[PDB]
Amino acid sequence: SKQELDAALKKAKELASSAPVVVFSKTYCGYCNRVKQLLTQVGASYKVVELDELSDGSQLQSALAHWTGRGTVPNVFIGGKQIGGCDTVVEKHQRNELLPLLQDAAATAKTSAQL
Amino acid sequence: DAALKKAKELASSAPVVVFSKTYCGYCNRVKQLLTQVGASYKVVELDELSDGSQLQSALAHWTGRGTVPNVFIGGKQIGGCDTVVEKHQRNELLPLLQDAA
Amino acid sequence: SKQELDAALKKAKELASSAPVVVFSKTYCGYCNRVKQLLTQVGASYKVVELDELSDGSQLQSALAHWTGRGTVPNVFIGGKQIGGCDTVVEKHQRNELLPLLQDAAA
Amino acid sequence: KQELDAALKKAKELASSAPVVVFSKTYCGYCNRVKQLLTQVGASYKVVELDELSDGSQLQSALAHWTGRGTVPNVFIGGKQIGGCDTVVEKHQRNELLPLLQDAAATAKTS
Ligand SMILES: N[C@@H](CCC(=O)N[C@@H](CS)C(=O)NCC(=O)O)C(=O)O
Ligand SMILES: N[C@@H](CCC(=O)N[C@@H](CS)C(=O)NCC(=O)O)C(=O)O
Ligand SMILES: N[C@@H](CCC(=O)N[C@@H](CS)C(=O)NCC(=O)O)C(=O)O
Ligand SMILES: N[C@@H](CCC(=O)N[C@@H](CS)C(=O)NCC(=O)O)C(=O)O
Ligand code: FES
Repeated sequence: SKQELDAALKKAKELASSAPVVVFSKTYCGYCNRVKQLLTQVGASYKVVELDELSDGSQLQSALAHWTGRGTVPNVFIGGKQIGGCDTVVEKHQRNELLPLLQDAAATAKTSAQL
Repeated sequence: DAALKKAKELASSAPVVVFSKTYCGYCNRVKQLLTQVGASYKVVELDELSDGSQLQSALAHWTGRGTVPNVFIGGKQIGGCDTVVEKHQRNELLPLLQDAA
Repeated sequence: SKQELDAALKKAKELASSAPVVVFSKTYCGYCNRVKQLLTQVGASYKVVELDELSDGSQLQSALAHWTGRGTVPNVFIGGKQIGGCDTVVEKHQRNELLPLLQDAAA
Repeated sequence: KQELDAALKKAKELASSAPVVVFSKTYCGYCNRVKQLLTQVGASYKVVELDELSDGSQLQSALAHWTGRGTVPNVFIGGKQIGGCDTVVEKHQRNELLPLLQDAAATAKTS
């Protein structure tokens, strides 16, 4: 469990930074679909990690719980930074804060320093 | 951190501690099971607390479980509804409870 | 097996009218919980049917889809009349239309 | 009662308006998956994005009354009901999908 708890945490962290936007999700969840709706509405591209379609989904989820303090889906990352869940994303949209998050993350990622 | 301290204190404040939400069917199931078998337990309903989401987040950080119920016996992490139900079917729950009492 | 579907429709109709407020639900669903929480906070009493806990749950949902136009959960009935899902109840309540319905399923 | 009868009629018309019709929502992962699969196997398909239509909700509700399916995608081949993303994917795994598409391709319009 030890070298394998480190493994799952390692894998979750990689996934979380693996795309400009990353949504940890379950295929059956409407809260997850609402986040997807809000991202699509703002014209963002994003990666979805459906945890229930992964054999290590369970372990990835508890790694996310330990790391982020959010053990529920959706668990949203923008530019590798923890955003929050569905309530969070709805709030960012409602206050017009979702677009700047996306654009600021993209600006940071564009043509980064080699050193 | 404040929430992490409160959560740990809470989890140890009785022989059995169930972190819960009033609307949760899985919490109801554990609660029903625990009282069937005659156990006394403390319940902390997170949805009735101002700091409830911080407390839940502390529990995720500490236990790796981000959902309710989150069940403790003798200050030790047991798990959720499924964990408790399935232990009890395979006779592992009454020992633990008796030991903690 | 249109008769597993007639049986499910029958069982569904009986369920829906078995209490003044009925919530077809799944135990794990946050949208279902949002409705349960709201009904409790307004002081209503409800019965819940957790479809994920029944062996004929999927058949009841098709029945509900065929019958009501809604195959998703939550599916909320007041006084035996289909009201809608989480969004509907929350919007109705925000327009003070939820309370009158709840009162009549008592009065 | 007049409104319910019309939306059912429109649903049924759209369902048969192309050799393959996918009732969809733009953000839905199952819809994305079903569209990628149909593309993969060379299907000619028309997508109806319910969230892009003001009567999307009534259309979805018509689809549920009629098909008993309350979710997107809702897929039709040759005017006939197939089901959702899981159903189409299972057809494909059974190699039943290409033959259904070839059947529907016998004539340009659905008979
Ligand atoms: N407040 C959270 C609620 C998220 C939530 O309740 N997620 C549920 C599903 S609807 C969940 O993850 N349950 C455990 C699981 O499905 O793994 C948010 O806004 O994202
Ligand atoms: N498999 C879990 C299911 C628990 C679960 O899904 N709980 C829901 C409440 S119904 C939850 O905590 N959802 C996220 C939330 O309410 O914050 C267990 O056996 O305990
Ligand atoms: N707009 C609906 C959302 C309902 C929804 O998306 N429900 C999901 C679960 S969180 C569902 O029933 N999915 C299909 C299924 O479980 O069979 C509402 O407001 O109630
Ligand atoms: N098992 C179904 C699942 C489809 C599904 O869950 N769709 C979600 C959208 S991603 C849905 O329709 N939710 C209710 C709604 O959008 O009204 C299939 O394979 O097609
Ligand atoms: S499941 Fe229904 S909301 Fe997550």
